[PDB]
Amino acid sequence: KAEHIETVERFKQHGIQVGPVRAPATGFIAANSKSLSYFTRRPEEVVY
Amino acid sequence: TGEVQKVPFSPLQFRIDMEMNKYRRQQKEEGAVRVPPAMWRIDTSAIVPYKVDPKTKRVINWREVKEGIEKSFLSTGLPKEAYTGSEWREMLHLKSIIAGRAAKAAELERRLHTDKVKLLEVSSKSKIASETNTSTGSSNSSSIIFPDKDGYHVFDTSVASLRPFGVSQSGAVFQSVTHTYPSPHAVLYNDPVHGKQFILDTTNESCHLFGGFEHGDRLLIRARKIDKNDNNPNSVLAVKGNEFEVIVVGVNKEGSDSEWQLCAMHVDPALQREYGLVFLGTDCVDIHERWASVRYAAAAPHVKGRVTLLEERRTAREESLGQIVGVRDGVLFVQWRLLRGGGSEMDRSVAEPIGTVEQVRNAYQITEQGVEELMHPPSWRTPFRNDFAEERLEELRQAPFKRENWVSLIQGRYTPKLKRFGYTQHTTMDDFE
Amino acid sequence: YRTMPMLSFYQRILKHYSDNVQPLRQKAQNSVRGLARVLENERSAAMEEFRRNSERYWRNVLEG
Amino acid sequence: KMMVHVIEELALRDDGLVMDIQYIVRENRRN
Amino acid sequence: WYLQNILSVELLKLPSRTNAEKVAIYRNQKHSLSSKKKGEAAQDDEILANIIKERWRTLEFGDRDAGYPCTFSDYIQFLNEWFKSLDEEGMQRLREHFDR
Amino acid sequence: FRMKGGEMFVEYKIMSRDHRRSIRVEDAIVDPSVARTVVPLSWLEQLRSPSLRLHTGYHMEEAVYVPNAILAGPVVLSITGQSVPVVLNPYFVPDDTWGIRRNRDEWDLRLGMDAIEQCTLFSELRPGGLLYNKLPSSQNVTRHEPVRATLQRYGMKCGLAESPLVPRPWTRMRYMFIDELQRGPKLTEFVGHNPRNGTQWRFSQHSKYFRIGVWRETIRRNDMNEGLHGHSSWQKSPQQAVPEVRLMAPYP
Amino acid sequence: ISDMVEDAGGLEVVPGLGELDAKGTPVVPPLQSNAHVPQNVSFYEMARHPWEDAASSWRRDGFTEGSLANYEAQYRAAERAVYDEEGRGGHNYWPSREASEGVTSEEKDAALLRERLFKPLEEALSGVEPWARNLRRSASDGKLGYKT
Amino acid sequence: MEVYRRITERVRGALWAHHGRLMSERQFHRILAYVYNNKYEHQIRFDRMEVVGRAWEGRVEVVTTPAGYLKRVRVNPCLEELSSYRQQQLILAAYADACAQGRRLMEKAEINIYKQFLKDLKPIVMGIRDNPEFYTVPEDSVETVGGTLHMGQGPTPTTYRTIPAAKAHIPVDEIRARQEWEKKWLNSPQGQSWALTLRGKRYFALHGPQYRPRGAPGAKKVTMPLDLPAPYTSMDERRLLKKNWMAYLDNKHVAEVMWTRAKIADREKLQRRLQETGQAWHRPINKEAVSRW
Amino acid sequence: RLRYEINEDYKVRDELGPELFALWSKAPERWPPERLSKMYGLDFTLVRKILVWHHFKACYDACVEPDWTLPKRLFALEWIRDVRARKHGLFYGKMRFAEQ
Repeated sequence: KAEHIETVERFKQHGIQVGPVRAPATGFIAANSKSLSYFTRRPEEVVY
Repeated sequence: TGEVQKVPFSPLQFRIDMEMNKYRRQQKEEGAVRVPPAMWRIDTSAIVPYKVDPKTKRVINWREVKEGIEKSFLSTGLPKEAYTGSEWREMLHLKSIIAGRAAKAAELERRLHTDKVKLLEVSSKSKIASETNTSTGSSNSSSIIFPDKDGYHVFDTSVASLRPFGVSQSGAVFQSVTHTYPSPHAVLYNDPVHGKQFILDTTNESCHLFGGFEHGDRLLIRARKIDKNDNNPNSVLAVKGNEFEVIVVGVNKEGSDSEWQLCAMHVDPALQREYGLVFLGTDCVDIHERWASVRYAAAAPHVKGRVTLLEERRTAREESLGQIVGVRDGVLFVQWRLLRGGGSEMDRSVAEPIGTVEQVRNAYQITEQGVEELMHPPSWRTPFRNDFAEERLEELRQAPFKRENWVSLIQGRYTPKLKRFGYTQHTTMDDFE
Repeated sequence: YRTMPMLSFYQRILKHYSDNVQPLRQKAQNSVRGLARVLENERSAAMEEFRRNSERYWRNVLEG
Repeated sequence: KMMVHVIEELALRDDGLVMDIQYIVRENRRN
Repeated sequence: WYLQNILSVELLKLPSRTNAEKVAIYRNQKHSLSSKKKGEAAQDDEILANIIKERWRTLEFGDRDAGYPCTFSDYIQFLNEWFKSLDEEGMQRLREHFDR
Repeated sequence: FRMKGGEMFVEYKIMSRDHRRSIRVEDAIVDPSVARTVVPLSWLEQLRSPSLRLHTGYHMEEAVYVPNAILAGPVVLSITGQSVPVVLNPYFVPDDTWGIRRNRDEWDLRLGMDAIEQCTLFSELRPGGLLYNKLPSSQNVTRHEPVRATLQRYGMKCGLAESPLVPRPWTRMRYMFIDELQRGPKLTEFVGHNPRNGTQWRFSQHSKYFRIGVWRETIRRNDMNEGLHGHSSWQKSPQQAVPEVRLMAPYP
Repeated sequence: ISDMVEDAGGLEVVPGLGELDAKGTPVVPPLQSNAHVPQNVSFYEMARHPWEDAASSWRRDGFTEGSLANYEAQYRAAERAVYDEEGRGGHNYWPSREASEGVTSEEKDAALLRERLFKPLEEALSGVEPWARNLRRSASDGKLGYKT
Repeated sequence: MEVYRRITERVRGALWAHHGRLMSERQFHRILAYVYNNKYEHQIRFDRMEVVGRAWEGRVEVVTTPAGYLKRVRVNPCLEELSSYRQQQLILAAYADACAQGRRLMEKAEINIYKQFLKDLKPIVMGIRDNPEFYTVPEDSVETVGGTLHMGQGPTPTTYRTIPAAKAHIPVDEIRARQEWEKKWLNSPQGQSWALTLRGKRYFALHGPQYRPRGAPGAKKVTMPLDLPAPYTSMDERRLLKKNWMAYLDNKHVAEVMWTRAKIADREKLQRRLQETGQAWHRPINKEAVSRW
Repeated sequence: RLRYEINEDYKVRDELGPELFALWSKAPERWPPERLSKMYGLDFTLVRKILVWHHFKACYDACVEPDWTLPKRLFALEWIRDVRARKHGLFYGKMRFAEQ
């Protein structure tokens, strides 16, 4: 924890935009798929 | 001893004993020993056995034998084919540096005093100039002594000496954005008549490692052979000779660590068109054997050259803070203030030559002043205070052995040798050294 | 990523599960088949051979 | 599988990452 | 004998390790776990120095015609040339040797 | 002690030899070229602190020229870096002919070789230091010589203890003998009048008085025997009263 | 306080310090402080570790270079020969007597030594005078008939 | 001082009562000496800076060093006539105000001391605590000769766990990945350009060790954080038992008495905490938590 | 017969490396004994005694001249008390607690 906080501090302080300051991409339930769930079988439900 | 004539000492075997004892002591200190390369062949020529004067049976050549042995101890046993051409070239440069150090301090102090008496002269004459400079602030403006990348070199300074660059004053810190390369170690240029794509390094380290000629150094070089190829003495042009002005542009990466040469461009753009790019040589020694004369066609070469053949090549915007210092021979010298590794208020870089007024106006998009005071460089940041070329020579000349593996000639061993905390032997922190 | 991060967390878990379960199931299958064939190898008739002559059995197992 | 099923089936395969995920779960909840 | 049994160390050999030995001494040194036996702890440098101590212990004196390295005369003659050779710093190091 | 341009600037506190009256100087120059300190005459009374050893203010007080000045002494300078006091006889020049007022409130005061011969600042003088430049010219000084050129013209060859004949300069002390860290404090008897007169050593068993006692302590080793055989060095115990016995040792 | 002032040089009576001017400002500008929190005086970046740069207050009696290079290297060799003996890329926990208790074949190291340390010496000794080679010979052998 | 004496006494007792390891008092005092030199290195430059206090309306201007050394007193001449006493009390109040300011900064830097020393004792408690073999029980459990009975009050605690049940995740890994993200960055488009920007040169300087020239003070290279896995490192009791059992018994005896007294500290801090928030009573009423044993 | 040492915590094997050496070899006017008398949890006199032996180990290892006035500058109180003890009871040497 505290070591990543050291990282985050450096990045947010000086402008190093990779890794922990860069927002991880989440996948969205697709516009068609009426599925409310995360499915390992099914990729096209989760859209970016 | 078993001999009636020879004296019971064998300096060859004693020196071999000394080497083996050095190796033995290091095996004891470290527990292992770097296997001296297959290039490590002891030279023993300098060693000479004793000479015993007959009428007295006392030695004749005792200091002789001794200096032979000590030379053979100093000399490591491996020739050039062990060392990378980078190793070799840096080494030759360090050697030459400590060769000229005496003359360097000589000429540098002489030159410092000439510029100083220039100061004393402007201050003394005329009587009206003295009556203006009577004031302490005025005179301390008039000129300031400041460490140069060589040594303590006085800087001119004034409102009128600094306005031509547009400088407010020496105590005015200013940021800037500038043109540089997106990778200076990677400078590309295609020579038209040549059509060979040279990838240069414009970084001053390898700019020197081939003889000191840094990027932007403006030079004159000379020729020894006949450009008409004619041995005959009737009508010859190059026996009279030509003097080729040039400018350094870096190190071309060929494909052999040794066989790169120094890259420099004709400043006469006519010949930059027709004759083409000139390489300098695989080293300092190389360029100097290659060229009868190489000289900086300016005094001092602090004049820093724009690179036009790379003008299009320089596409990076460098965000560089700095602080004015002085203008010596009409060329600005500044004090940059951001350096890598100095995160305190001491580490202001030394006085650096920046190009002339034209180069300020051209390559300097932004130069926005402030107000500040001259903070001299600190010890570690001062180069002639930190020029470690000598220990560098020792470093490289013992570089190979570090590449070979360590094994314990006391064989069968496993335990890692327990070195102890804070031992003055193992202390490496050189916080100020 | 700041209101609903756990979405990316679950995404990573599904990534791991996908790139894991088949060498994982593979290991599980190999191991269970190993222990089962050990059980049956003990239950075999070589048990009866050993029971009727042990020293021979250790001899031949040490030999081959 | 669905997510809950991935959990319930890896919970017999990889003790570690499942114990891990269940902890991250309890903590992001009680946050 | 001195050069041999002191300064010619390479002519000394250690107990050559087995590989279960190598790996296990690594494993119980680079992390000292709970409940270790006392058999994993005798280091090779302590072993070299104990072997040299045994060398100096079993050095014997007598006429060298027998299996002896040297006589009292040979040894104290070397001692005398040396103790005459000793300078200041040599004598500092020697008297510290005596003192410790 | 600092240089701004190589020239050294020391911080010191000039003091009357009794350290009663003192006057500090922030950053003064160190010129290893004038063999005497030249302080302004105004301090001849600030540091005249009439003690008893020096009836009047100073000890020596002589009208000198360089007559401009009063050469006075001895005044106890103390430089910030050094722990040894540096006692001088400074020239006390007047501020008239020699207006030492260089700038606004500055002074142009310089520390002399008369001092640098007493400070650890002297080591900056032998070639390699920060004052070997500023040293005046003479045949034993090559001005701009490489320091290594001087060391090797004197006889530098290798590192420190590079060649394995010269011992290591850090096995020079393989043991510090600090008695209460190692085996306790010696048992210290004396034979004489005092600790400082008599000697560490009792009289060995060979004395004329001890041989009957040693003979008895040999044959009847289990009864207690009268005699002087005890005041000897040879004792019945496994432990003989030979000096520097560590009487509180954990394991004797 | 009375003597803190004395050693502080007495009260310097400067007329009109906190007395304000008609326009509400003070005459005789006040005294201004230059104090803050020092931002570069962590003692750890100072009294650091001697050979590495892990700047803190923990003692760690390290291991010499070489006696860690060779050490860890032959540990890797011994593990690659014990646990993964048949070289199929698989770690067999049950190697043979010969694999578990065979010392590695890295005694080619002393052979490398024999080629690049002692061998050039053995060429170099073609210049020593025989009586010394024979003397150091018999001396390192221990067979020296010095006629008493 | 006793903050860090209490802290390291409790850490000593920890690394022993949580693992059969002993800290070498050589180290125990190298820690406190590093905190003391922390304070000396603060006090050094604190004595090159000033705090200015001023008495009524600013008539007396007291110039001081934050440690409390009165350097100057500029006075208004309407104060020379107060008295000898009231002059004293007024310059004393001006001193006192300046002291308040200097001690304000003094406490603003003692928190920096707390924090550097904390970054210091990090890898040690992280050593004892962020290892697979680190576990406690609930403080209410009647620890019995063979284990730990249960609590009765405040059912269902929330047992945390600071460690990934997955494979090992250590700070050296995190920092090596930190430099790799840093690397990929200084390769990336925003990377290489921000690096030529001030925001990048500033970071490079204030955080680039491997760029300190030959001579500069500070970390002269990059350092991974420290690793002291206690339950997998016999610290000193090995050396003590080898050399002499007497020192062993007493060194472990101190570490144990130290943890015992840090326990007594938690006990009395809790005791006041309860007499504060109404849990406990000012004189024993509940004996059967002592008399039924 | 030399196998135990009283006070087994501060051994001598860990003082042959000068504690914070290159910090008081860098300004030994800024580094009195009182800055490092925290490094050892021993009695005060013995701690100063360790410190002077330490500066000696350090100067020896840098191969520079020691300052033989360091014992005096650490035990100044004791130094002047010996001087006045001598001047009072006319002896030479060092005063022992029996004469206080």
